[PDB]
Amino acid sequence: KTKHLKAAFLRYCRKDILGAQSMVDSLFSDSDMEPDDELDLAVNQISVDLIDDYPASDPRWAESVPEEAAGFSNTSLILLHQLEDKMKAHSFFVDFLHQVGLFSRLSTCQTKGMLVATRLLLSEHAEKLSAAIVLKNHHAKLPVLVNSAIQLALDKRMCTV
Amino acid sequence: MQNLEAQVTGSLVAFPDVTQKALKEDEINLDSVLRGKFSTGRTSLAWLACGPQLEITNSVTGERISAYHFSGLTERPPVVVAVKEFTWQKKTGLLVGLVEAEGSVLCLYDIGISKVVKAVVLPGSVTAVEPIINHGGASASTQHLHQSLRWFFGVTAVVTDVGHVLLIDLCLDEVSSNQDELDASDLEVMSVIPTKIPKLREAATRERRHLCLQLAAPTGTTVSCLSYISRTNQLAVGYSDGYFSLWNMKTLRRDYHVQIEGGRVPVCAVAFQEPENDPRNCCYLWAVQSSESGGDVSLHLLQLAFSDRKCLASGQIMYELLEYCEERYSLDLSGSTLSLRGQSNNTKLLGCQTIEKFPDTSVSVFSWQVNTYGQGKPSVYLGVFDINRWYQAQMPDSLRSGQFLRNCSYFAFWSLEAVVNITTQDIIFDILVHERPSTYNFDATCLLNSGLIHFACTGFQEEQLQAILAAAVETSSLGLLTSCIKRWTAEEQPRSAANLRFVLEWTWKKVTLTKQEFDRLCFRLFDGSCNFIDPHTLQSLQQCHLYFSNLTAVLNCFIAQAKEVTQQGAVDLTNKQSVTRLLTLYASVVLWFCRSFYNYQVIQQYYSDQRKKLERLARGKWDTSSLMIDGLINQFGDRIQQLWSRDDNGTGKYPPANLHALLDVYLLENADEMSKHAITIYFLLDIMYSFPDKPDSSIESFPTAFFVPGSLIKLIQGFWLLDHNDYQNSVDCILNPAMSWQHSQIIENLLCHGDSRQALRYLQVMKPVATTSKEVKLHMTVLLANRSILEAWNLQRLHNV
Amino acid sequence: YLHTPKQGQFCVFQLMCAESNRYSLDHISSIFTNQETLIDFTFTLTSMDIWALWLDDDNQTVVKHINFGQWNPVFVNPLPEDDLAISDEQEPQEAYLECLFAPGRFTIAAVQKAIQILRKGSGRVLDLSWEELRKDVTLTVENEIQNAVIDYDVSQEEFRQINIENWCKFYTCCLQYQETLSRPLALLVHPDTNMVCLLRKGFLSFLAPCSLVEHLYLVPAEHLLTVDESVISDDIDAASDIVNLIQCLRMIADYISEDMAYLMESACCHLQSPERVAEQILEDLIANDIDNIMENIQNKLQDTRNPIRAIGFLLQNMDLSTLYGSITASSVVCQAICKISATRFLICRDLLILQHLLLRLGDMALIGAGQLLHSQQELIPRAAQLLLSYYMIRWGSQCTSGIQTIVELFFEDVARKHFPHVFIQSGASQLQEPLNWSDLIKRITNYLLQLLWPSNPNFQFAECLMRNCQYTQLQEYVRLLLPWCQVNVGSCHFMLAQCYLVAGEGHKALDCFSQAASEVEREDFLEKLIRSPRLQY
Repeated sequence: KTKHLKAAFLRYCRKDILGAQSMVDSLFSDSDMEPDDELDLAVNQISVDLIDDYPASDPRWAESVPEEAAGFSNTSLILLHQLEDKMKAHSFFVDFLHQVGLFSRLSTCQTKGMLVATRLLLSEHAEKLSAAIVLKNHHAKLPVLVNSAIQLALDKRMCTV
Repeated sequence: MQNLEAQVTGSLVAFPDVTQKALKEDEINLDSVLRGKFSTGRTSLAWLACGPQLEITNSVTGERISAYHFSGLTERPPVVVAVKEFTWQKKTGLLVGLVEAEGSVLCLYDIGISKVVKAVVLPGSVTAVEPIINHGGASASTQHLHQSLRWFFGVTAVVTDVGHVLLIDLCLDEVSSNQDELDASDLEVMSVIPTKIPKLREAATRERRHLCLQLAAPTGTTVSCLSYISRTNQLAVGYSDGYFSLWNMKTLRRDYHVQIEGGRVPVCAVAFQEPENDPRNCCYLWAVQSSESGGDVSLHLLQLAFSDRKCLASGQIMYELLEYCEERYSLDLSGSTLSLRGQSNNTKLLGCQTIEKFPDTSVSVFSWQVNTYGQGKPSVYLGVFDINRWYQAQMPDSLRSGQFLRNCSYFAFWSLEAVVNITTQDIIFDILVHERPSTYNFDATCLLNSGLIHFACTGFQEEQLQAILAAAVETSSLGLLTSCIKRWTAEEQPRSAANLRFVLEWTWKKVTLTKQEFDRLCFRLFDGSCNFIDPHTLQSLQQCHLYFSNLTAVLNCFIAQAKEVTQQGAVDLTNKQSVTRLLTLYASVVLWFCRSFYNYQVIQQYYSDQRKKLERLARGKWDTSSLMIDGLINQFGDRIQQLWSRDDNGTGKYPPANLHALLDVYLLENADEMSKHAITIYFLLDIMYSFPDKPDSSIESFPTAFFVPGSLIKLIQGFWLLDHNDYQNSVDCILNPAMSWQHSQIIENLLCHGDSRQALRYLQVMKPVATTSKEVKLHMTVLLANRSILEAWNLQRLHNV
Repeated sequence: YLHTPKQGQFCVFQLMCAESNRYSLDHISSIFTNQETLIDFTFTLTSMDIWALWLDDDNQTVVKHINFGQWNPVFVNPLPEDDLAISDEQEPQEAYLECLFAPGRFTIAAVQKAIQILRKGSGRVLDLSWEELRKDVTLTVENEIQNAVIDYDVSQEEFRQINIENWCKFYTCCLQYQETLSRPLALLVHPDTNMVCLLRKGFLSFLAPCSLVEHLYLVPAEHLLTVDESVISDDIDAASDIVNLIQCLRMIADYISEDMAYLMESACCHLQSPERVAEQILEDLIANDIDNIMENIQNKLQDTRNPIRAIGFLLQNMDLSTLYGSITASSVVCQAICKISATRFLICRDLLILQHLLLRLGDMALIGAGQLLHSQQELIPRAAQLLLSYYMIRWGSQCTSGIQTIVELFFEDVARKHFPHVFIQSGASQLQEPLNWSDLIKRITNYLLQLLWPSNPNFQFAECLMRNCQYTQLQEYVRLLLPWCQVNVGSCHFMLAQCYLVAGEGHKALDCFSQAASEVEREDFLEKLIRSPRLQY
């Protein structure tokens, strides 16, 4: 449930600082369910939901630990360096799974016509599409920024503050 | 309004173990009731009594000040029934009424030595004691008493269980009698007011007897309350059958006697109130009815109307000649709506106090306890009645149907449940409100059997936030805003950045609105439409100044916490702070000019003729085209010249066309404040010189009001004297121990007038650095004009050869 | 005195002899005490007082007296503070040396005993001079630090930590000895002269009567409510206003942090405006008002009828030569001056912050023309003639085989020589009046404050410093005095000119000599050199 994802997101917050407490909140996460076929796909939909908040805005693990996660100003012009910080944040996030976590769980299934063997391909896929973002942030010119403004306005309206 | 609650401000302040033991030793006598009250005097005392034991404590600290154990003539110990503070001859003590098996004794107890100093045997069981006066003799202070009582030295009223009302002479002039309670003097009781009291008193004193005037014969009804009302000069006597009487101490007559509307219930307390404004010299007396066995408690407000109101030589006001006394308000405390179902409630009065401020504020405080059968915890309440609000409410006779005490405009009500929750085993004896209605705040102390307890009675989304932020700027509560800014800058939450932006945009919007209002007020000061500043416009200008200062402090807090601002945001914030600071300074100077005649034509003619005189004297030899004031103005460049040419008749030169053009110099950016004050001081000196005939001009306060250094003051006086042709005093002011262009102009001016000796004196003392070929030629000319050829020759070789 | 477990009691009796040689006690008085432990008591028949000495529950020294139920307090000196606040700009060494060697700050016997133990050595302690003792402490602790540095590659941080640990250890050792020497003895009261002495284990203290202003500031808040208003003023309302004002000063005093107290004292030393600094301290007090104290001060100030008259009363009350020529008498008298000047400096700071709050709260009204003009001229003149004068007096107070202060030196060399004149001018033309301690000490201390206070034409302390080996202290004394004291300004410039001449700064010396020449009018010192004036100069 939402309480479990929001408890792992708070144990990643402490994983940047020290491991001992966060290793007991992974040992208490062997008070889990343990049936492979869908409840390990229920801590999958947790590790996936945090790899979608680390590419998003300020990730919801932030607040308690003010690491490289911090609520960076969205009125800043530091868009590229701010997103480099998030490929690093998603890199220490894959490491703080590898040492104490994600040694299982794989719900990729079918997404947008794509079949994928394992949820761990979604970490690699969110990494590849966070390298794509920095590449088109490196290339910023008036034709591409116009083609972007049209795309964004087609998907939804934008706040004009 | 539905639950005002008392807040406990400290822990229980326990009495010393010795006081608690002394009060418990007599609980072994099953008939000994522990009593306690606060003293009504200025001495901050509380007293507790159990059987023969009396304990006196500090009403704030609970510390034992004094104690006594009374001895009786019989094998049964006396009971302390009545205690009142009495101050005489710079001593502080208590009048103590003791009940014995065969009678009663009135004791005078001196707290400073912890002993009885006088004792008097009473005819019957004492129920209450009340001091009328603490001194004797033919003074101005005793003139309000009957001619009989003026021969007594200290007068105390004493009442008995059989209805006696006795006025006892304390014989405070007799320094040789130290009597204890066992060597008590007999009483000479007089039933008829005698014409020859001095001879009777001297006979009684010689027999070791106290003289007594009997006001009331024994009726067989107990007197349950006694109080002396100094403002009406009446002794209030309440009876156990619900009768109430007023005895006039000037005439020794009963002016009033009635049964109160609550019927055959004992009158237990009285409280006097004076209204701020009554057209017929009315004052008020509360009479409280309560049963000792527990029962109904009712409050009755008596209106006393008097034909005359005399100021005594003490400045105190005395009401004389009672016309009528009538009941005007009743309130049943036992009958009021707290009992869902007919449970027998036992209601007890704890305290009755009046607090008057000079009265503009007259309030009566009633405290009572309600014990519902089967609830182990008592409910304690404090009620405050405001007589001036009851007047405004059109003098209602009772609570109107569907009005509750909780929603009364002239009565406020606090729950003491927070006090009871700490004091679950303790008996509350009394409640004192500290003199120093739902909007009133006050501190109070409860008296317990274990100690004291202190408590305070407090009085009763973006647009809501803007109203709170406005209130914080308007009350100068900048500590709230600065603490919120500091925390939202430390909390890296995305909501904190939105709040900081909102407060910054709001702060700047408030500065803009305060400026528009300030300009609207200032426009009337300068257009000549206003001959007098109303106190209101002066207060509105003060309020605008306070708002600019308060908003400048908020902007300075943003600058101090702004570690991560964009280069543009740092410039914008610094510009906003600079503008708000200049507006604060301008508003302060405008307000000072309002709190503090300018003849433009006379001063302009004078300075025009001095400039023409200087031009004629210079003969084109010197660059003396300017006065010292013109040099001071030229430091601001063309800005002052543009400002002073804006107004009709503006020459763009000194003096300014009007006072508005002078004051607008304070609105100039990037000018030093001391240079602005220097122009204003130079201008105030011209005004003072125009009016020699008034030494006490508020104009002399300017340098003190703006913290102008005494050093700059003397320098500007020196420049003013120079332009006024007083060169000796000018140089004495400038040379007092307390610019480059000024050196050249002083030397050229002294040379143009032929005073080469003063030019040499100036050059020798100040030693100005000659940087230009013109300055070196000037210095050579000073030296040559004084025949110092060798020095001039050496100066030429040193500097261009 | 009757000791009991719950409460002590005093009883005074008169002995009576009947014609039959039968003796009885007549009972004069009985006085209860608190749970404090009684060390000693005496009573005088000249003053009818019981003098008593106790320890409280924290083992602090409590002295009280009572005419034979309220005991009058004696303001006993506190022990030095446990922690020393050291600024990021101050060298730790200078700060601790200043504290340790401060007048009345510590007793030699404790330091000599701590050094004796650290050295582990039976050396006969020579009667070392204090400078020798300071060098001796320094070398002893440096040697312990050098011994604690085991590696050649100690980081600067690790070296600083080791330095702190070693000096801390020496300091705690001095403390334990000072505690032992400070242990409470007894009381001596003189029957005929009323002299009262507190006998402590390591030293003698004298009890001197406190002035009324100091009494009111220092008394505990609970006892301040029982002061006899008739002694403060014949005017009961003025007495009550002074009492309420003193309560507000104390509510400020109780919330001033050490950082804020230092910021004020730093401002005096650096010749910053004490008024701007009192305002900054007030901003910080308000930003940090967690307990609503500003609301409580506001409420008590509302109970004060005339806060400005009470402020003016406080400011006004704060504004045989061979006899008492001893060094103990000199130190006691000059410590009285230091404590009076320090207490009154705080009173003046808090009074300035309160006066700026009163200005910001006074805007609770329109400025008012009549009130505006009158108030501005009167208040500004009085205030300028007030806070600046108080600051100058504090600076002056801050400014022979025995250790003497510069004030004790000035007292012995200059001020004392004038006391026969102070004694004669007071109408004491009858050589038959007995010496009164209370009257004489109060007069001497007031006259010495006027001389130190830069309000006398004596023109001597600065001149003496110039003609003495020390000059520096004289430059600093003149620096601290000149901005606010208008007495002896010419003499200050002359002294400063001598200091610059000795420093080799001859041009600054000439400018100062030229400024001094202007007070040449009605000048005796310059007239003595002559027995045109500019050419003679």
